[PDB]
Amino acid sequence: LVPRGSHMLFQNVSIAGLAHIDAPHTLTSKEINERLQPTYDRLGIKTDVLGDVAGIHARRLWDQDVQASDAATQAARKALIDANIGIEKIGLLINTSVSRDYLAPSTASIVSGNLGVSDHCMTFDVANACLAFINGMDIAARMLERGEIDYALVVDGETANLVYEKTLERMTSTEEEFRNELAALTLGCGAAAMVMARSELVPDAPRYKGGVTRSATEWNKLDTRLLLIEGIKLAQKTFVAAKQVLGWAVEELDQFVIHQVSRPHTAAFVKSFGIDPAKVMTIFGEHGNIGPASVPIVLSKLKELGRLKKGDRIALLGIGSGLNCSMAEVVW
Amino acid sequence: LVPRGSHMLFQNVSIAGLAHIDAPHTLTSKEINERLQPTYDRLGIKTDVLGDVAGIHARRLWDQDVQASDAATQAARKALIDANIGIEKIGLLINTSVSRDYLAPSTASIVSGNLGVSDHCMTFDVANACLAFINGMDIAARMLERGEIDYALVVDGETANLVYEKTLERMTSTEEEFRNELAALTLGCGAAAMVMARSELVPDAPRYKGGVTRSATEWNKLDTRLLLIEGIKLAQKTFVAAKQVLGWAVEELDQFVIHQVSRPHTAAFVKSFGIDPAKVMTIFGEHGNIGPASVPIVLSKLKELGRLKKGDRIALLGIGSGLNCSMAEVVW
Ligand SMILES: C/C=C/C/C=C/CCC(=O)[C@@H](O)CC(N)=O
Ligand SMILES: C/C=C/C/C=C/CCC(=O)[C@@H](O)CC(N)=O
Ligand SMILES: [Mn+2]
Ligand SMILES: [Mn+2]
Repeated sequence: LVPRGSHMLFQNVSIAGLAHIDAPHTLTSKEINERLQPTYDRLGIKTDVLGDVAGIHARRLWDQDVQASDAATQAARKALIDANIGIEKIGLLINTSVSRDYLAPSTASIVSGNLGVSDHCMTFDVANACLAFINGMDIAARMLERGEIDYALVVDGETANLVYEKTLERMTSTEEEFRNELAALTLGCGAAAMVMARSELVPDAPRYKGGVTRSATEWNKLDTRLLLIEGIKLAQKTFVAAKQVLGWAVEELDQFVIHQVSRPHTAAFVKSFGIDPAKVMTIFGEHGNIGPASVPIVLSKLKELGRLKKGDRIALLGIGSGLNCSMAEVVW
Repeated sequence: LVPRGSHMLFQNVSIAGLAHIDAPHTLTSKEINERLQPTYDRLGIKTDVLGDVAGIHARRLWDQDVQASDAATQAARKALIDANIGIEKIGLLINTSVSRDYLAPSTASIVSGNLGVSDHCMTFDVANACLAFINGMDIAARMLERGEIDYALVVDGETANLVYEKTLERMTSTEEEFRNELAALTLGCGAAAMVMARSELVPDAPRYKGGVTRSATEWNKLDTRLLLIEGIKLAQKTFVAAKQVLGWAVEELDQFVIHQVSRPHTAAFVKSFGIDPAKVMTIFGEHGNIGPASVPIVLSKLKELGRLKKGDRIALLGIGSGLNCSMAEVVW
């Protein structure tokens, strides 16, 4: 009768399986810089912007012309293994990548066809910059909770190679334009997939509780000074919302799985919220920003390291273009 | 305890408001054909493929460089008026268009910012070719049903002008390639938006019951002979599913609001299912295929014509690239 925060949380939604794919090829910021040197020289800019301002030592790239759907499909096969279920069990497949094979059909229908889903399997893409994998989790969770389905896949493959190819070409003949282009050189490749399920079908798997979103769509035109200040302001509001629904206090969370934009942005965020940096696994310095796949890759890598115990409270969160901010909880 | 079809239907989800935007400019197939004549002549093809095979007399185009987000925003303003609510009430805004301003941020965040949504408003894009507006309705419905929100916007703006510009340029210097390009000349421009709400907040508005999806993702590579046969096979399965959940028999539905691909595809569909053509409003011959906006535009135009009575059972359905097929019901 009387609303309470906890009411909107999911009771019956679990994480059956989880996997990631590291893209194989290392591209160092040192090697990029040699290609950019002569235009560093010409513009008169003596600063290693990627290595010294962003904090990226390297990113991963695909070795071949991998489509988003291929990377997602690889990750999905691994996640099904992790969940020990066959594709016939999946009732929903949501693709959340920024990378996209086509305008139509959906990347999800391409991945679904690759995997061999059944005729009952609903499929579509969600796009929301860096936050879409959490949005896909929540969309799937609602359907699991209600019982419309028993198992869902949420998949995300990202490819940056053609971005890099083109960006590096376009900054080897203006400072204003050239500084805009440096930011694409912090992106990386990779994939992730998650099998979600109804909790009773999967007794004692990790629980997805759901979470909260706040937005500042007034800022949909985004600098980087401004992405940062407005982004932190938005996160603050969002943490209030998380307190009100999830009961969050920063000190009670065991791990923060955080979308990563750059070394200084992350530092600023963790400082502003008094987060312990030891609870913030980071892959940005050697993998770059994997867009919406960053959050589930980091979760999967935490899992694989044996970094988690039954009961551990894991915060999934990011700030995305929009601006949007989403915060959700997994209890391992 | 025992599942029944009706269980998954939404009980508490209504349609508060609905609007569409007709794009202003008429472009006749006669005028296109004069531009294509000399390449009709060169390839030796004497058939009016657009006028005589597709059945499109004209399509609507924008007069100016309208972005999808602008068209969606226009439609959304009209829908809020139709619902007699201000933007502050909206808790969710989903954009479903194929047309898209950017890779990031979402088109939805751009529309949200234009409208002035509150900081509590969740936003994202769903992409699923021609069926995404029904997918967006259902995603919103789940959140309305559970009470996470009270009012949602589902918006869709489409623009084909740059498609036309480029396609007409690219077929005025191979038959195989040229026939592939004729199909883009059946697309049209337009927009639609829908305000959904919790039924008690909106006593006696149209009810959204939800619906069903079946898929044939084996066919994500799609001819047109094959789009048709496999598409009808898929629709047949989907109608079985609709029977099992919604209780559908074709003769008990009052109106069929059907995504439209072409005159012969529609004819084939309606024949194959024994549908009465008088219950199938069509705008394709003068507006062309508006992609995922086609279904809500047709619904809105039915509304505006005074074509609906309290209690009327309206079938929303389409076949989309994937292949996917979705079928849902509104009770006016
Ligand atoms: C901590 C503050 C961060 C400011 C936000 C920047 C937006 C980041 C990006 O551009 C992408 O990496 C993620 C995204 N945009 O959705
Ligand atoms: C009635 C049979 C139809 C065959 C399906 C064709 C796909 C149609 C399209 O290409 C678009 O108009 C709609 C869509 N593809 O999602
Ligand atoms: Mn290599
Ligand atoms: Mn005009």
